[PDB]
Amino acid sequence: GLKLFITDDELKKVHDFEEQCIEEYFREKDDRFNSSNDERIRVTSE
Amino acid sequence: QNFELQPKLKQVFGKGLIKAAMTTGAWIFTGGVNTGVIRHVGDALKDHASKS
Repeated sequence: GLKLFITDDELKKVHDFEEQCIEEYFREKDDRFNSSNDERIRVTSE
Repeated sequence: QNFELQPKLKQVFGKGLIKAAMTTGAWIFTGGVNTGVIRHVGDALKDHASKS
């Protein structure tokens, strides 16, 4: 069907894929906060 | 043996070793285990894997 039974080597492969994704997303997220105008204005103030 | 360095040394030597390894895609042979000179590159790579 639509479900794709996956064997254990691509099971770990989609896992370390997914670890990259979650880490890369968090990295970008916090980069957009530490590059936002609002931050710059404030960090300059303090 | 385990040692420590200066903090102003650790900012320059640490982050400059990291950007030696990003801008060209370098290889870094170390002594392997987390002792001394490898203890400083582990904290420098801790700075690497938080911002690059």
